Amino acid sequence: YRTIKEVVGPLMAVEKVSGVKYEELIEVRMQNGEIRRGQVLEVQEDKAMVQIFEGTSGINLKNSSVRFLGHPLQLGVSEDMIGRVFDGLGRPKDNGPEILPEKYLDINGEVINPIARDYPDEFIQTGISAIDHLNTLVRGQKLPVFSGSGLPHKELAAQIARQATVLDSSDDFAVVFAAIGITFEEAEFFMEDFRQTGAIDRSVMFMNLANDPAIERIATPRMALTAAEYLAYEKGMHVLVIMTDMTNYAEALREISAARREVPGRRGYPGYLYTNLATLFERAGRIRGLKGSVTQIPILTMPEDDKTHPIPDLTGYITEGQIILTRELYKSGIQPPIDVLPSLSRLKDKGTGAGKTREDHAATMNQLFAAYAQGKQAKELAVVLGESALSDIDKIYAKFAERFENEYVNQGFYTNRTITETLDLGWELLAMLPRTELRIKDDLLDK
Amino acid sequence: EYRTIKEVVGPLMAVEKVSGVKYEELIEVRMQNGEIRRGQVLEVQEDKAMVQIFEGTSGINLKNSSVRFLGHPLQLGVSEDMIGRVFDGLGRPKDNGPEILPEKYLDINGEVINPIARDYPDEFIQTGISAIDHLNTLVRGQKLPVFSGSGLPHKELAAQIARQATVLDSSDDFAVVFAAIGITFEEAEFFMEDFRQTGAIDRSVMFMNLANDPAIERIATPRMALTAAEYLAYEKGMHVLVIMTDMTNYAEALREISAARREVPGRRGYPGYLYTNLATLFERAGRIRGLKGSVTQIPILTMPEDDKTHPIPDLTGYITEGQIILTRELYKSGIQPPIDVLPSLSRLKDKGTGAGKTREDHAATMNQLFAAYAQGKQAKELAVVLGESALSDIDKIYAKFAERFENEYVNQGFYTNRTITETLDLGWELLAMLPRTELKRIKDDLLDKYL
Amino acid sequence: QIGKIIKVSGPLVMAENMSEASIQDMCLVGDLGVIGEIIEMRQDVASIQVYEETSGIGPGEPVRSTGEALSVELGPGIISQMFDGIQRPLDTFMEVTQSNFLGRGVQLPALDHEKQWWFEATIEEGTEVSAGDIIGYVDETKIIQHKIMVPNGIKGTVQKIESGSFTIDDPICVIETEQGLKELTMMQKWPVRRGRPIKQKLNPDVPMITGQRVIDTFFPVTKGGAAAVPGPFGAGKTVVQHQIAKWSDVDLVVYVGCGERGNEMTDVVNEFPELIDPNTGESLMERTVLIANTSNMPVAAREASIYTGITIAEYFRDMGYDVAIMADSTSRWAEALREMSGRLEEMPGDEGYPAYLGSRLAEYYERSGRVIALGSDQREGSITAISAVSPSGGDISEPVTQNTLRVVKVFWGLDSSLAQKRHFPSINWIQSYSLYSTEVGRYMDQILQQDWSDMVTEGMRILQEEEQLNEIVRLVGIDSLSDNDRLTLEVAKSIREDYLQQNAFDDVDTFTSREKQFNMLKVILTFGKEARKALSLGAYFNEIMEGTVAVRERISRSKYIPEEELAKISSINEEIKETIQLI
Repeated sequence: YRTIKEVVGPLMAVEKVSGVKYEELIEVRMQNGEIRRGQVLEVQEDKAMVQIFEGTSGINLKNSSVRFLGHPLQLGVSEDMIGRVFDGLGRPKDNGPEILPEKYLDINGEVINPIARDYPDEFIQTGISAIDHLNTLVRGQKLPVFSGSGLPHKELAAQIARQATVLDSSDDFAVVFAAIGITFEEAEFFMEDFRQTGAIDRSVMFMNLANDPAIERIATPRMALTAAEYLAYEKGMHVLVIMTDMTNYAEALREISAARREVPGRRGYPGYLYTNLATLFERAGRIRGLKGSVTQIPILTMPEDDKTHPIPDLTGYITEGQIILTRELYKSGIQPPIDVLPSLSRLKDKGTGAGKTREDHAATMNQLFAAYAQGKQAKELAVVLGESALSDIDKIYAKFAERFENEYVNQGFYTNRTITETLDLGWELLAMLPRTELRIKDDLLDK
Repeated sequence: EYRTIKEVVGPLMAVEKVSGVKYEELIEVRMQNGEIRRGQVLEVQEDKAMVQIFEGTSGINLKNSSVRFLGHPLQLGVSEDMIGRVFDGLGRPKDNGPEILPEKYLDINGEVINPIARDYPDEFIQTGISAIDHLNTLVRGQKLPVFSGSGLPHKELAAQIARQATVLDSSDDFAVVFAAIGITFEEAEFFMEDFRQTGAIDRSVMFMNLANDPAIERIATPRMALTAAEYLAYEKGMHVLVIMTDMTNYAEALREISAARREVPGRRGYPGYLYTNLATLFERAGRIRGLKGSVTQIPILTMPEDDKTHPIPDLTGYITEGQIILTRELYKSGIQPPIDVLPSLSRLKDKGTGAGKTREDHAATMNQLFAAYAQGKQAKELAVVLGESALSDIDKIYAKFAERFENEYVNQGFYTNRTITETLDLGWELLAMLPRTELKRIKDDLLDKYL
Repeated sequence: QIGKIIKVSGPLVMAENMSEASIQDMCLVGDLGVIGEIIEMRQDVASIQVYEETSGIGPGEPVRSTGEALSVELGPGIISQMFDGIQRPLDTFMEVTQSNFLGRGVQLPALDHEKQWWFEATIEEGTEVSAGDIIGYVDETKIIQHKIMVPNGIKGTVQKIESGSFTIDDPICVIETEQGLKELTMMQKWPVRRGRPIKQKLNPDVPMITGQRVIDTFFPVTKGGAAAVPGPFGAGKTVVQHQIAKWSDVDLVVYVGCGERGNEMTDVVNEFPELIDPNTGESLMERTVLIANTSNMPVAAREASIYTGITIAEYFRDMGYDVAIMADSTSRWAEALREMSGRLEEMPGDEGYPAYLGSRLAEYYERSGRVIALGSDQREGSITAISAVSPSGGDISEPVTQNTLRVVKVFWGLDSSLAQKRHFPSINWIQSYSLYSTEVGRYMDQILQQDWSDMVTEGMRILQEEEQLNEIVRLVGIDSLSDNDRLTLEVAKSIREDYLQQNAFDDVDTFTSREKQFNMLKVILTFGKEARKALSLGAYFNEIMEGTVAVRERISRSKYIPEEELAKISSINEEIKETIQLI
């Protein structure tokens, strides 16, 4: 079609088209011969609005032309994807083979029938005491990390990816890792860690940087999840999906939304943000009759550390708990800087116990939690009283709380803790406290 | 002359079927009743023209009116003969004095000084007020603002710096440009009398815009003044001091036009371009390679609720080279002017100090009387309810220092002119409190000067 | 093709009959012929963002495309110049216009096309060359070699070539390509909105030797890394950007004054020709490029300066140099994006700023970093982005700072009560951070065979202890405070007033050598640690402080130590082990 009529920002108006579909992909043949890809945002009567990924510079309208491709964003799937790196459209970034796909799938996916899902059952050893014990990740769960700019979620993410294993007989997790709008530095950290550890031979990477077009940013998670469902639900694999940084996904959303001239809802973000988010995070779980599964760990920075911000708020309504990193902990050299009190896993119950973990999991977990709560309270009240409100019976909680943070939670981003070691440490810690602190007959069994 | 007014919407008019109209051109409406009103072209398109009428459009009948496009923007008629004359916000004669046949007409926006051609602010200006001349020095070409509040004596101080400002050569090549922005007739007349009473009028050019004049003419006032300042500095070689009050009034006007034009509000109600706008004023101050004479700026603003971070003082601060702060804790007592030296800054103090500009002793005694006062202001602040009243032989002469520091030295009265010598002279006998050893530094290259 | 103005509405101008042109094409607007860029096109009608004031222009006047996007000339006679936003050199401006004022419509080549330069050829005839290959060099300065590279988009062999004296317009090389013969000059143009291509980005792992104690020690930036400097007015940013600019072990400085004060730009061309690098012994200007778009200059050209700067920085990066780029202030650039977006009637984002703000900042900070430049030689280069930010009310929660801080790893926060209370440089040792600390740790401790990171950790830990004891003095009082904790304050006192504090207008405290830094901190670190050992042996805190006053505050003047030979403060350590055997 030689009919470009308007170019406004990164948007194009194309006239006298027909057969054109919403979200359909297009190619621009520019007057110099250059080709740019784009996507239909709007389509009315015989005209169509397109956005161009690589922006709109250099174009002479009169002498360009658009081709309509007859299919939206798709992923060319195949098992050969394991061990590879792509950009946020699925194009190779590792100078390896051109992958001959099995088929091309719409990256929007399809919604899982609510009565088709299976309850998540099996405990995932992340090897991080604070999650494994106090906020257990379970296979098929959606459990995100809420962090802030500057905070080492990056490190936490790589660690979960290296260490995550099930206690079963397999197979190993396949990791699908989606980087979304991150700096080259962030991304280069991930890709070297994965190469270093050999975690790549087990992974599929989708890398999309900050200087990448905001639409591609938007596509990135949908690409990764399409890959993950394919590996899981067609190839019977257990897939662990890690995504950073969802805040970036959101920022990209406002950008396109502004461009489509939409009208923002709560706190500047789109009305449809919720549906969008759920649309991502519900692509997860076990399915009846199917061997494979998808477990999500979305990662996101909380704007101005604000819990009520739409991004963390809506994510919380959709996911089954969350893991929080605080600045108070990070600055105090604690790694991983997980605050347990606001952290939660909703599916932990059936995931743990005897034959999952050990007979004492729940018990220590509640006690450690309650004890830590009292210790923070002792330290907080050391502002006014300073000392002497805890002469004997309450001294210990302050000390406890300190060491709980220093030994138990702070474990190092390269330290892999078996659930045995985690639980053991927790008792070796609870021992500080006098037995009048209630454990059961088993207070004398694990002592 | 076009009898083709299409549309009138509030102060705004649409004229169509026109040709040759340019953005920001002046216009005149000739109303059906013979009345003439000036305006300007806000937008131009095809054969249409969108204009704002300064005095508004009340009373206008579209069909029987007509528009004249004058073929120029807002201009000032300039001449040496401005000195000793009084004008309104648009440079129309206000004092009923002689007819002005001007040399050339100049666009009040002026032109940006090439950064390369610009000369660094330099050389001292004698104000007559210690706390500025000795501690936050006014260099030639400086933009040094005065922040204030309502009911504070910023007005009283303004006209003083008009009388008592001069260079160490002669006051014949020194001229004041006074701009009042959005002030009461009574405040206006306060400035009329003090200038006419002290004769300092015949070195000044005055631009008087009142609270009840139209907003657009408030906006035009500082650019009128600065056009005259740039003229007399760079075309006539004078050192020009420009006093503008109140910049808070300027900002409200700007905000009133913004909302009238239906523009999007920025921070705290005010236009997103408040910064840039102010910048186009405050940056007119300076010196230039080769050419003699300068333009110095002293804008006065009242801080709303005395909030430092308010868009007005905030953006002033990011543009101007320092600030003179007036506090109410000092104004409670007779302290005049009440200038708290702690947040007061002159980022270009050194460039107006030293041997041959002021004195061999200036620089050192400034940071001496400053560093010691920091400990005193706190000592006197330390109440008998904390407490307490048991500060040692260190702070029975440090708090006695900060107490005598205001009442006598800074508190100099609104009519006392202190020649730079007098001020420096009072610094010695005033610092004759402690013994020599408590004063650092430095010693042996001095150690007296003086002494 | 003659265009024709159909609408002038502020910096925005609309022209019919513009169909032969392209989006982003620069064009000459009106009878004045003012600089403008096409940003939209609807049919034959171009929307133009004008980089000069449009006052006095109106419908019917002509508009001509240049058929070229916003570009810079890249070649010799760039180093040491002062350009404006669109790369007009300001001194030639003065001369051609016989004026001290920015007049509209003026058209200038950025570089002196008449100057004879000496071309020393370096590649022999018959070599296969492609983008980024050096064919010869020019001694542009005393120190800097202007290395002449094949432009991007050229491929083939060197037909003819010789050393000689030429202008930048004279063809110095002939290449037979795939199309045919193409002759190159010492000059190439590049569109500023497009990052110059590279082989690949590298992880920036080598520390900047700024010499500014606080920065190098606690908040280091790597070569290729990026720092932010946000703060209020009167923070001192300016008297700090200078320090970075003068001392960093880089090869070139690009110092971009985006929309700040005019006077400050003069101060630079005054003080930089006087700032002599010892050893090299030639002025700082000899290694600096200035771009100035002052606060009262056209708003639309604010975004022009930012891109002009960084594109120039990319050029020298490509020659295998380390460059530092100073953008000041980046708030005024975002402010210019806010203004255009309003005029274009776009959907606003936070605080009115456009929804593509973050992207913009991201696109900019990612053009910085450490690379392997193009060319067979596979040489390596870097750009180090230092940006001043000027948030409203000094409040950092603002959108420009927040979007910057999610793409940069270094934050040098300027407080008000530091500058106001004479603590230079005004840097928030609590709030600030460098996510490079860890990696720089590995680098130093290994370069010194020392435990310097362990020292760094211990110092920061002491400043973070002092922080909560100060909010505890605000209670019962200093009088009732324990021995070991009284010591914690007087070690922090030392760090604040001695280490962190630095004078820019001093003959020796303006810069601190890497090893001079190492000794000072150790001189602090043994003091604190050994005075601790006196407390746990039964000597009261008071006894120690009165016990050493002169020799303890010989460390107070130890920031003023020069360097006749290298060894200077290599003395106080075995001298503290003296009073620990005495007191």
